[PDB]
Amino acid sequence: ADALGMIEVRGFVGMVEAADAMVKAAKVELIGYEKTGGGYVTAVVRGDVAAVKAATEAGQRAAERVGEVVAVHVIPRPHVNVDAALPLGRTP
Amino acid sequence: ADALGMIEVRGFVGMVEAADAMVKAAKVELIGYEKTGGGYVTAVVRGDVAAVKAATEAGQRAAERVGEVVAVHVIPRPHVNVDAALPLGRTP
Amino acid sequence: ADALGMIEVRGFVGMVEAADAMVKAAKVELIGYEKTGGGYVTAVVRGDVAAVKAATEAGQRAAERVGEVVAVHVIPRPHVNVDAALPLGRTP
Amino acid sequence: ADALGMIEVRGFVGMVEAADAMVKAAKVELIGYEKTGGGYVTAVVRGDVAAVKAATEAGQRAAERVGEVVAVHVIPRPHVNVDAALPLGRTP
Amino acid sequence: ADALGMIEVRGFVGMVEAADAMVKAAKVELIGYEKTGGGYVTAVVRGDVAAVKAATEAGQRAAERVGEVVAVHVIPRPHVNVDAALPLGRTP
Amino acid sequence: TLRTYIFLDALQPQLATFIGKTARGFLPVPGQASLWVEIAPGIAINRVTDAALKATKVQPAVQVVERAYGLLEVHHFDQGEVLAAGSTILDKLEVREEGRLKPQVMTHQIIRAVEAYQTQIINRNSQGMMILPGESLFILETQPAGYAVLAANEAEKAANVHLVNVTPYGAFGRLYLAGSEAEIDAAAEAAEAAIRSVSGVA
Amino acid sequence: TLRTYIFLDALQPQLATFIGKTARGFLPVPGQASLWVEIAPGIAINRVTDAALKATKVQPAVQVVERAYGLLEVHHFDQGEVLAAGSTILDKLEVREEGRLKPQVMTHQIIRAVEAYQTQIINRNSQGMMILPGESLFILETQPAGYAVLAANEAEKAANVHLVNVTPYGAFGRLYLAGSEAEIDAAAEAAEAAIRSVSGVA
Amino acid sequence: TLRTYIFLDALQPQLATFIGKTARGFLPVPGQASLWVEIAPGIAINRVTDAALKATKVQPAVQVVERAYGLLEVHHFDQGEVLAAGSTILDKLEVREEGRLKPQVMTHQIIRAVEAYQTQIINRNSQGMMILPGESLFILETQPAGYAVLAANEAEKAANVHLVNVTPYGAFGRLYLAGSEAEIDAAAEAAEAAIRSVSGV
Amino acid sequence: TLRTYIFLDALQPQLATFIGKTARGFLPVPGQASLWVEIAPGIAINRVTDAALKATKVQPAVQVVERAYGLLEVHHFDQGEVLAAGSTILDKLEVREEGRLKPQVMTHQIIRAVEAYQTQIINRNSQGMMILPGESLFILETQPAGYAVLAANEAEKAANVHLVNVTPYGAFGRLYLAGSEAEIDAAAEAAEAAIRSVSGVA
Amino acid sequence: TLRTYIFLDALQPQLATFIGKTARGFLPVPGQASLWVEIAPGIAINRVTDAALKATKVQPAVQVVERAYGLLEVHHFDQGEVLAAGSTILDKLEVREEGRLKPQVMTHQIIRAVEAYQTQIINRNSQGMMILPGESLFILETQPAGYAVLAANEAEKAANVHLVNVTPYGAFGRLYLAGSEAEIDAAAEAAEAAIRSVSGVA
Amino acid sequence: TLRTYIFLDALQPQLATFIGKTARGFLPVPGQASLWVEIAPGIAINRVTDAALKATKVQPAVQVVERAYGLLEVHHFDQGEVLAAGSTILDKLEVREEGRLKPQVMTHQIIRAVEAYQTQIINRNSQGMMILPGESLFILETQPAGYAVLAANEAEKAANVHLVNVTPYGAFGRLYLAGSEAEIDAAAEAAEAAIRSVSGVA
Repeated sequence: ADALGMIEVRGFVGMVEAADAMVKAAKVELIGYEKTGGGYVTAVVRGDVAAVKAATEAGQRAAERVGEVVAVHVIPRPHVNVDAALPLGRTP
Repeated sequence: ADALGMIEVRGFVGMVEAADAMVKAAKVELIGYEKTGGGYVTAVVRGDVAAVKAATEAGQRAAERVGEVVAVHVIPRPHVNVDAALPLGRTP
Repeated sequence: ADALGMIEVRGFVGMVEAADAMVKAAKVELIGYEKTGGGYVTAVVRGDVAAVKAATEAGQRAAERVGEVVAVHVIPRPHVNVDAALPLGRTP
Repeated sequence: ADALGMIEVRGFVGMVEAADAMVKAAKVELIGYEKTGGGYVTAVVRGDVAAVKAATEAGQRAAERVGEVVAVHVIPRPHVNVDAALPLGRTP
Repeated sequence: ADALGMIEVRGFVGMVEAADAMVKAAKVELIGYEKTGGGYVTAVVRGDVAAVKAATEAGQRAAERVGEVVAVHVIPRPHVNVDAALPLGRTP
Repeated sequence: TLRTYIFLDALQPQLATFIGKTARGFLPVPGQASLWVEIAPGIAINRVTDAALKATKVQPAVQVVERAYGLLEVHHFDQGEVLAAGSTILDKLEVREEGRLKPQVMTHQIIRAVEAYQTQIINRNSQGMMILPGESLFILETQPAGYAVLAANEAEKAANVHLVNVTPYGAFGRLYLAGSEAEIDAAAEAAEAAIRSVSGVA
Repeated sequence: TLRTYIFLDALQPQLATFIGKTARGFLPVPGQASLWVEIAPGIAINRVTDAALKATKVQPAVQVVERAYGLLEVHHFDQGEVLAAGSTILDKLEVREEGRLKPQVMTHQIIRAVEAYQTQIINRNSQGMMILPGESLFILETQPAGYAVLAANEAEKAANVHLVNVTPYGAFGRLYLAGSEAEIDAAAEAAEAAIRSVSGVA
Repeated sequence: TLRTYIFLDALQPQLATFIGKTARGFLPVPGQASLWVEIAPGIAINRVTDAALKATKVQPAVQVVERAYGLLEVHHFDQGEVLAAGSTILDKLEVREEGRLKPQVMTHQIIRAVEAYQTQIINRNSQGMMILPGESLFILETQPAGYAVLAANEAEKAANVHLVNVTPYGAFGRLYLAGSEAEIDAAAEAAEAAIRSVSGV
Repeated sequence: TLRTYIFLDALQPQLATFIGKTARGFLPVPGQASLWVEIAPGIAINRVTDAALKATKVQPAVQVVERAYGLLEVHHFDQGEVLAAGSTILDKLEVREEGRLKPQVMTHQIIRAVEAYQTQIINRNSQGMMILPGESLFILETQPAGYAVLAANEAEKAANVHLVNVTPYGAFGRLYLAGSEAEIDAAAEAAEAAIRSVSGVA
Repeated sequence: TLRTYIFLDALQPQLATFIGKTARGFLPVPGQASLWVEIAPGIAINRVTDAALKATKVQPAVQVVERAYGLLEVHHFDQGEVLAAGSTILDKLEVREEGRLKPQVMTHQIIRAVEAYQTQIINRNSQGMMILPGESLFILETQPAGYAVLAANEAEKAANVHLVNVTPYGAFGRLYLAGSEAEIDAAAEAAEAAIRSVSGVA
Repeated sequence: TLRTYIFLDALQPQLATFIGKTARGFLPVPGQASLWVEIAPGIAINRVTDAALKATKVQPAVQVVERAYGLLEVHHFDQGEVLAAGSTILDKLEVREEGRLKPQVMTHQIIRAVEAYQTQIINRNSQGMMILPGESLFILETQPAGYAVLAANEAEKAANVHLVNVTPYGAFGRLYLAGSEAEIDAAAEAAEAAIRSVSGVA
């Protein structure tokens, strides 16, 4: 449906400063956070591609001052099998 | 609305000493802690910005004696979408 | 209304690879195709301006590999006479 | 009757940027577009003589950037046989 | 309770410049002064935590110019036994 | 000659309120994305404004023709529209993102516990929120004058302060801020950290 | 013709700040005792002000002579000095304490959750603190106009509100306030209880 | 207490230009339908404006609170949206269409061949297009003041005139128009007919 | 509806200077004759001005269209041109010489040895020559407002005073004068004796 | 130090009307000759004005004591009188006709079909005639500021345009015109041909 | 950094009256000591003002934060308090008495018998006492702008003149005096001798 934005930080503190700087920078929807174990947490924001591209680049710009930022990526179109299989806030 | 401060110590012992110095140094509220796996826990205090700026600089100093301090950050104004989507104490 | 994205390829194969890469890379809408004769065909996607700017430059890079790309252009706001004269998908 | 303005571009995309820049740079009416085959399309604007002289010289400068301009011409008063026979937008 | 700011200057003149620049640089209350003999006097300001941290750092910078500053310290929250035994102006 | 190109990703409420109070144009509402362009000379900004308006859906508020400089502010809800207007403005000038002047923080100060005798002068010489006596004050000058709105935006976005005045047009960009001590110190840290991360020509 | 005679025991900080922003004269500081005298016609207030300044050591701030009416503010730290100036003002007019007109609350509305479009107009047409979109709004007209500063003083005394605009002169005395729901509710309760406890001539 | 309720189906170009030059708010563009509401007292117009903005998507341009009265303009491209805002305004005041006062025409003059010594004073104290010396002048006062923009709209709509100044608020609603002789005569005919085609009290 | 019609035989220097400072039009110089016509409503003064300018070679200075009323001054060096313009104004209004209202002297005070705290307010609220602390003060309101310039002319003609402020339009015609004791007393005598010598409709 | 000497042969009406709107002095009427002198520093222009007024019968409209420069306009019906005042002004400064700075055209541009969001900004910051959407716009800057009235006079003299705004004083002289496309192109050609036919010292 | 430091040991009445008319902070009365500091940059004067107000009991009147030439006035009854405020100001900047710029008298002229056509311009563009036709005029500029109040104070102290306009802030510091011939010659001698009796670094 909507576009997709992700910051993955080894550490909970850097993910929150990521997840705080994203929802201030644009009109996005912080839907949750995925705990894959081992200290990795992934903030998932969601909205149109104008917002979540200019939000996660402000998420990465703030989370590189407190945490070891693992991976930053924007998916403008998650495919319809992705949103039904992976927990990305749009489970039908 | 309240300010946000965090101590992330690799280890449960260094976090409790972090979460004991913060509630004794200033008037904060230890709302809980977050277990993100891999040996990481994160003490989360939440009061006005004058106290969590002075508590988390004393919770950091007491936690460096016993544990491994990873990430320390203070958020003066966490956004209202952060508090509803992350377990940071003020979920409506 | 919506912004206008256009790929023109001399060849029906390189237009389909252009038109398939555009609708997969951003939330756009392939409204049709314009056969101006002589071998020129033109794929037209039409959505909001941040998507159609990312769709065409991802649809050009797919079309330059398989065919001859004639023209690539993004109009952020087309005039009301353009959508009321040209078959661009928003005829009132 | 009304003055006549034309851009002919080898390519549909270069016509639409011309046909958009003409209806923004003055008060002209884009009556339509003439597909004469072989990849030659032609935008036909038609307003008064002060505007279509200024629209087409701003419509040529936008169509040389992305398209391949064949010919640009302004007719201040086309004859009544021209409008009655050719598809120029003032057919009685 | 109320935070606790203290300047100790070897000399009464260096303390009065300290005790006057502290009550001018924030909203604090000079509760008194403690003569511990030997020439040491100690100005005790007592406000909230954000004020006495900004008072004593402008009381220290004012008293180093006129006297020899022995020690400067700010307590954000003194315990209830500290105020009950020591002469800090808030003894019930 | 480009002097300031800054893109505000979202207008904070007191910044949007001050721009609506002191703007000569179509006022912004909070939550909108904004874009500031300042060039010299101060009459080519009409050509810059016309290019941006014929390209996109954006809507101008602050177009000030100064003594020698020229400022432009366009804004819209869609950040793609605002960045497309920025692409059009930078294409019309035939420069790039980094042709702008690097901002110079000339004098930044925190004037904690302002006495009332100074507050009456400051609030008589300001359009934004009033300053109460006994509160901290954060003054700030930047050259060029366009980055003072970036400083005010990030300073409101980080901590909770009162916006007293921001001066986007002129030879030097002035910014006043008021509030308690810790909040002014956090907003001052935010404003100083936000101005110094702007790449351009020194 | 004595229209308004009210004695403020202590100016609140935002009221003192607004009077210092919009006065023509010597500006007051917070904590000072004040005194508002509004008479008719508008030029006898020069004689009233002269008598007050020959009697006491008080210091005038606001002396506005509008289309028909005249207003006077005097202020000093000492309540005895300000009441002595008030006694001299009442003796020069040779009127009583209750020669003032009764303050008529014409309209008191709490406009809840003000949209952005209305806040832009309210903040553009105000001198005091800015109003932000999403806050409440308390409007209040009084006749005669000199009781609006009394309403502002008491509504700030018993709440935590913004002072957007108060108009102590003219045909009717307007008052704008801003804040949350409960703060504006407490301010409205305090102002309506304070204006109704003022006697006079109906 | 309603004093003026007039709907405009379309703002003419010079009228929209003058309102954007002299407004305090969100400026209008030509083609937008308008709505002028003037009431008594002057501070209930904040509540009327709030009701209109909670109802519809309109933009307010001119909200002037003068010495005793208060004015509201709202505008949007959709006449249905502007009339829905007007219906919400009429429901909030709990009045009808005919609760407005009837516009009295105080003084309408057509001054022929205005000399330079008068034009300098007229357009030193104007806010719109300059009147040149030798051009004619149409003046008008309509009480209540909110019908002056109706007069200006329907006068520009039927002629080729200058809109020198129109005062939509205050005790009286003033209107200045300039141009050639026959065009000012046509604009005067249209404005007087459009004001006298308005009912009320 | 005629309210005021007065023919000044000669403008005194400070009166001509104040009218040239505060006028919107062709300014008057000393020695010229003046003609103050105040009518109701405020917009028929355009027709009055046009009739006077088509008749004579006079030169207009002040044409204020205030909230309800309207004013006109025309001036020329020759007295006959201004008198013929006055005859044309009286023929266009179709009224007599006595259609003007008789001026009502509302309040005349000689405020002696004014304290500094009041003089600062008065000279902040002035455009003429400044009042100094330790001088006298003559205040004067007239109804209708167009006779205040008659009062100012006849008060400057018979004394050595400062014309602090005169207001020829609006609700009432205010007048401020400053000088010594005897000079302000003689100017007060002249103004009170010259305003009362004007007949009309009571 | 002479920066601009220019002699308008006859004031065209829109230029005369804008000067009468924005002049601080005795207004001009159309058909009068005019003389613009700009010097630096801007307080020797009082000496220049006094010399011109003691010599001839001219009458001033615009004398601007600017931030750093100084402007003077004198006008009279007789072109011999206006040129005699010009000869006196040039005798007082001990310079000649060609001691002026030659005007540098810095930014001239014809903006065609100005969109309605920009027209509101242009006419809000203009005193002269308003601009309508769809009309063209002619912007212009010349240094020094004194030649903008020459540009406005010649551009009105050739074509049938509207003078939106002309700024004859400041660091840079700005000119705004508006009309149809052919008429703005004719006025642009005339103003550009008029500014560069001015001999001077670059 | 420091451009102007002058200590006015007693404010003469017309200078005090002009400052009370055109000031920003608390108004002075005559008989008070006064002290003027002008620094560059302009926003750093909010630190100087706070240092002086936290040291002494003095009060501010003028604090203009004009583009790059910010100015400060302080004043009190006690010359000890005013000199202690000045000592605090100079010890904050780590400069002395003679770090200031020595003033450059750029243009000083006496215009004899100013005509009416020039006086209407002079007093349309002035706030102080009006000038009358036939009187003199003392035009004066000093760089920096802060010494214009010294040039006004000494010239009023040593002659019986009028103060027409004094501009202590901006690029150049202007001064307009007016009176009879011998009195303007005495005031010119006093002001020109007082400005060049100031130690500084040119």
